[PDB]
Amino acid sequence: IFLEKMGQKIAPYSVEIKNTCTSVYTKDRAAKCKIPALDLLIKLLQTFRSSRLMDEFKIGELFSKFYGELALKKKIPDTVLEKVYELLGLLGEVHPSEMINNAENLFRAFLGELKTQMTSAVREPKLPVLAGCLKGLSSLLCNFTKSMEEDPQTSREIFNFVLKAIRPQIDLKRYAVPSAGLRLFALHASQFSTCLLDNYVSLFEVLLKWCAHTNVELKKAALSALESFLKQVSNMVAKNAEMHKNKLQYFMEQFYGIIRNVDSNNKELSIAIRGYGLFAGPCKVINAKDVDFMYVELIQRCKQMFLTQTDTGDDRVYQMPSFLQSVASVLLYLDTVPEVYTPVLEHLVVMQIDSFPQY
Amino acid sequence: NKAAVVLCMDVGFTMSNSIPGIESPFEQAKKVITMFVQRQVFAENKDEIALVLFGTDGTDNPLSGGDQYQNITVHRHLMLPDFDLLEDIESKIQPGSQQADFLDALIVSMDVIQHETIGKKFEKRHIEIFTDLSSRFSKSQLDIIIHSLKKCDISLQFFLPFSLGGITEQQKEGLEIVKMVMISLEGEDGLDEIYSFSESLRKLCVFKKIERHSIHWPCRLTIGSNLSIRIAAYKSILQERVKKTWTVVDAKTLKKEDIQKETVYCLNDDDETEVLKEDIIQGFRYGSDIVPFSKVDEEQMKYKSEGKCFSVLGFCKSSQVQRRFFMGNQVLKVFAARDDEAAAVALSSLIHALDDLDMVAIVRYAYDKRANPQVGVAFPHIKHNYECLVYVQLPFMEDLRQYMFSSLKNSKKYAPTEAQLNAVDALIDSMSLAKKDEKTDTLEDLFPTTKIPNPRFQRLFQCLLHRALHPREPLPPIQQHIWNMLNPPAEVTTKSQIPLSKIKTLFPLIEAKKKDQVTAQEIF
Amino acid sequence: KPRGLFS
Amino acid sequence: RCPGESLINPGFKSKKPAGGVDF
Amino acid sequence: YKYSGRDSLIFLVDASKAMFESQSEDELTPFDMSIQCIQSVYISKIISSDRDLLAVVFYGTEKDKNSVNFKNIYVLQELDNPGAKRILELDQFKGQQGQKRFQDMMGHGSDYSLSEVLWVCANLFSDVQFKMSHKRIMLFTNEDNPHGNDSAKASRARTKAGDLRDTGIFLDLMHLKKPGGFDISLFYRDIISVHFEESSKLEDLLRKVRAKETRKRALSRLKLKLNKDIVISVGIYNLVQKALKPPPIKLYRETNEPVKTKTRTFNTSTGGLLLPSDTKRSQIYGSRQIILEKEETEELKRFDDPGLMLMGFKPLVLLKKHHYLRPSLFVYPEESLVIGSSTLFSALLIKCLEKEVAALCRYTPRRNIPPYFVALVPQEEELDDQKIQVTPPGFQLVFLPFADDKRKMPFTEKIMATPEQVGKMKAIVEKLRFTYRSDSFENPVLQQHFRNLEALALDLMEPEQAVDLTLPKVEAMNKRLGSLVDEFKELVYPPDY
DNA sequence: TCTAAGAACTCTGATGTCAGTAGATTACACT
DNA sequence: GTGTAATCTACTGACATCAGAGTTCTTAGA
Repeated sequence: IFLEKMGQKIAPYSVEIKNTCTSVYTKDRAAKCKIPALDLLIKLLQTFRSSRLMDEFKIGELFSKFYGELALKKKIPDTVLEKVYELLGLLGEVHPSEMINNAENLFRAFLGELKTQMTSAVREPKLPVLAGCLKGLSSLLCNFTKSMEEDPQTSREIFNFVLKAIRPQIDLKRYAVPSAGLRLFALHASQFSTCLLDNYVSLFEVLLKWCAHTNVELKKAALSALESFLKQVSNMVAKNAEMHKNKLQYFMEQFYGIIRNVDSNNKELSIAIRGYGLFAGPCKVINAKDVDFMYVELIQRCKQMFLTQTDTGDDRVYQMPSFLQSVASVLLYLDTVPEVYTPVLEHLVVMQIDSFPQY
Repeated sequence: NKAAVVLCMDVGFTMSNSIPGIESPFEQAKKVITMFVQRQVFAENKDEIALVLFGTDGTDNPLSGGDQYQNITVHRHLMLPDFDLLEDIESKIQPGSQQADFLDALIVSMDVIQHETIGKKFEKRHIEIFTDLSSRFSKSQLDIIIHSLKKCDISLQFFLPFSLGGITEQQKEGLEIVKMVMISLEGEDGLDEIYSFSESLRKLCVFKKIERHSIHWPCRLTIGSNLSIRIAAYKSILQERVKKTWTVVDAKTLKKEDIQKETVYCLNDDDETEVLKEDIIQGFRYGSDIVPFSKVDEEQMKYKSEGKCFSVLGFCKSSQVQRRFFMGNQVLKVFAARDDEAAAVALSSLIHALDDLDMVAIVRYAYDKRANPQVGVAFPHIKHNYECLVYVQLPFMEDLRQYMFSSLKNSKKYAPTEAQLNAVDALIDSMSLAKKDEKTDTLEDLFPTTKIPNPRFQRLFQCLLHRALHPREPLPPIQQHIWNMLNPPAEVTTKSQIPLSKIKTLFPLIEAKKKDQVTAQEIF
Repeated sequence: KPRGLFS
Repeated sequence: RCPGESLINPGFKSKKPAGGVDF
Repeated sequence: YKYSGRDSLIFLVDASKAMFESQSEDELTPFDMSIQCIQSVYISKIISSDRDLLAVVFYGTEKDKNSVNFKNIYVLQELDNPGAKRILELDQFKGQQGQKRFQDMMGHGSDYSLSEVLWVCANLFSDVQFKMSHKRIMLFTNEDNPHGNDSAKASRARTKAGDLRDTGIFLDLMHLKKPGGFDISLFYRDIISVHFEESSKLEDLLRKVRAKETRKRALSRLKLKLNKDIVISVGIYNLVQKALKPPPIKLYRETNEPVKTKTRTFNTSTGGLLLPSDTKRSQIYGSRQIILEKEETEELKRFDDPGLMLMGFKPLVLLKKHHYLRPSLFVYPEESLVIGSSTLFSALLIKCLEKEVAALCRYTPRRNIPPYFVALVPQEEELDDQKIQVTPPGFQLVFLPFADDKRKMPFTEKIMATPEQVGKMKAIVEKLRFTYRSDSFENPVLQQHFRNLEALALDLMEPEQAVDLTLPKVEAMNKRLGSLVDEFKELVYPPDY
């Protein structure tokens, strides 16, 4: 709590919190002391990412000490083995130059454990351990990219294990597994994008379905994954031919049919606004005279993102920034058309800047 | 024993052709010998096997001839079985387009036994002839063969495609010639060396029972300080475990010694590693604290038995010893010592004097020195060929648990009503296994569970078979005949269905949950 | 008791 | 109730004093 | 009570000189009697139930230790799990020198007040966090009028002990041979739940009796599938189960600290700390090597899910008592699942006993275990001993062998004895007739082991060496039987041995 | 003229079990 | 969004138990 209250504020003393955590973890047997010792490292490494101090942490020692524990992973309690993988995959995030030769053997370890954990016949999955893998892997992929241009087999294996985590193939009564698979998919859809155009309807069906589940962090993890899915799918036809009109038709239909109607949370709805922004750079390629009308329709949708009908204390906290985060792409590469939209930008200027103290 | 086996198999043309309601006599015999070879392919017996084929379009033998000793191949010499023989039996063997003689193959096979039985050891010997009776022959050497089967001490088993309760005149006359040969060998028992392919496929269905002895143990049964009798017991029931353990092997090298198992030690003060030969001393635990012994001071204070004892404490009625309490790892059968005719009269007196009083013995026992002393009930019984007196362990006062389970005759909250009782009244007669089809007052014994082989070992060898013959493929289901054996199905299920149907209504059946498997993420 | 194939 | 229940170790049934053979 | 609740027990001795230093004889001493009791129930509870809680308290002493309500009381020991150092604290006060050792410290004969003493013990039980099943106080005072000379002192106690009983703490008593008389009907009549010498109860605290005592708990719960559909939940309970000397805890020599056995697998060639996925399992047969994964050496040996399938019915005579597999386990209903299934089970119990019948079942105690076959023999209760239930009603699981289990045993034939040789035996056997009872014997090793362990643990001068009850007492076998071994030696065999 | 293969028993270590405890997930819900 | 339920799923102490490994004895034995 105190490291979160204070943040990065005064860095030059911080190594002694690290030394307390690795000393606690090694000298105390109790998992309930190993858990906070790991937790405090996760936040410590995460907040000092950009710091002066990240070399004197001995970040290359820290991989060798916690990788060695996988030598006897069968003896480690299930919930501690979450945090070892949360940590290990984060080492690949914060300081890549010291991980440069190690992270490939860690890909072999993460995939080999997760294949074994998802596909074993002899036992039901250890849900905490499976979640720990998907969590650590989500930091690992930020550097050391397994983007489908190269290593096509491992990048397919990561993607169809994400389909195994994401699909409600049967329903769980706790959702830490989907919750972790969603964060992975959200940050790394860029890695697996040819598969996004292969499996495309089943992906948007299941992703949309998670948005209905009333659990709140599941819901936030669900929703933040659709934005990135549409983000990657946009880049896939920012530099591709007419072949994808069939796909663009499905997206320009369906999420527009939600935006123009739905009685649901600001997350589901402000994503579909994020969606409509992105497709300009795709859509200019078949017709410039649909690029203006999607700007006309964004602002002629703003009149109903306003009109929530007494939706107190929820709507402005995410609604209107999405109007503006979906309207540069419709002009960034163009120069054709004259604009009422500039004077009416007073409507968005005053609205937007008036609401600065309201969030 | 170390045995000789000689499969002498007819592979002529004709056995390819059949009564259409069965597999061909050729492939029937091939299946019998397959269902056989598997048995000693797993079982650790010391028994040599040979293969001889006859009706072969070529010939290979030590004794070659132009008309006799011809259309015969001595395909495999007399040695312990192996998986390549089983593959060759299962997949290699072909019918010849020609024909041959079983009397022919017999003389060659029996002469091969007369070669092989000299240069390496044996006790018992067999020759085994499989045919459709398409052999045409002169009735030549037969008296010298039957005389020589005694002088060589080899028994003949004979295997045929039809019953002994559509066959050709040639098969009828051939069987009367096989009968005449076995009548000449053994008389009335001789026809019990003859088997159909039908009954044998209906008997070779399973892997062998695990063969194990009970080891000899010599001792002295002692009813009082002066009077001892010689006794030598054998274990009789033992809950049996497989001989060979699962060895541990490296995934890529497949060598059973590329792994060393370091049992290393840690003190928790940052990985101070101990030496067991100097610094590790066993302790016991005593309430809220530990106390150190020495492994070498427990032996100074430990309860030591004064001898490898067996001695009776006294006697008392069958009433003192109820069913439930019996507590043993094993059962002994506790017998008069070999060639002690004084012990034989004395122990037959002992147990005949227990047969009539309903009295039982209570006895201190100990297998050997250092092992724990032991108590319990030496319980007599009788069979027409010997007196039984089994020994079984009974609890000490701290092995026995006493709990007042809330007692059920206080039925006012758990009502057993007239209609419920009048349903059950028919269940337990209706689903009887034991049927009264007798005047011995012994019922049919329709499901003799003590004669069934253990499904654990049938299942193990069945996997070792499949992964031997198909060395990279996935594992099979349970072979269906194992369920058909392990169920209790036939007529009893046809009787049960209606009395069970009135249970479903007269009694409630409120919910229970279910749990899942690899089905929690598996296809379709 | 049985022997041979019935070992 | 009291009659069978040990005072050293309550609820559990009273341990009787070992016995052995005596005629 | 429910499973988890500890027994918890507090010992509360009168430190007053008029009893403490007092005797009519020389041969005992009431304080030396109470302290012996406290050490001896406490050494029973150490072997038998290390989980259950003890405390010990002196009232009316002159120097004090309490949380509050302090006057003239000393909690020698607060509530704790029992062990050696506590038994060593009581040992210091025992004996003729002991009754001076106590005087140098807490001081003797001062005025006291039960309504404060009962307050103190109450606070004690309160202060502990654990769930308690039985809450009991033991009074070691002889002071039969507890100085209620002031009746308005005494009404405080009696009301406060009303409050003890009202809060479901119990309280219990022992009288300690006060000179000339003790009578509960004067006072203590309403504190406990015609005249006495000394309590017949107190000798039971000197039984020194040793076993683990482990409370009623299930082994597992299963569904008795009568067919594809009808099920009842039944329990599976362990009425007879061989005890073992407790597992020894390996220690570091130089400090007595516990140490971790910390095993790994290491490649014979190279530094690979091989993970469980790195290595398979295998066999050798027919000079070839068979390879299986660490999943499938335990996919083989599967057949069924946890339950009990019904297989039809038999006569109880055909279940031959010579072939016996492993110790019999009890079956008893459980409404925890399949509610009202007790109604079916009870009819099934009742009617099998009329039919003279067993049910045959196939039995799996777990997933990934083969089925054994088990006869459900039905059972009936002998409450005739004033409802001491020697036998609970339900079913016995009696296990049956398979072919592989019934090992071959060598050839022999004889029917040798004459009617005189049986006739003499029929005498000796009837001379040696006693009554076995199940509890009449004790394990010589496991009983000896605890006595060795105490000598080492409480630092005793000697191992108690208490001689076992399994040896035949051969001089009695000489005399009760008499000389009749000569009838075998004369009538039955020659003189050559 | 003796050297291993076959027993036998105890002991140690892991896996699964039950009862009970309590945390975090996650549903439900605000006009 | 924000806040309060209700309730699933974990972990631990403890108890049984199969397997696996250490240890003494018979037969077959140069």
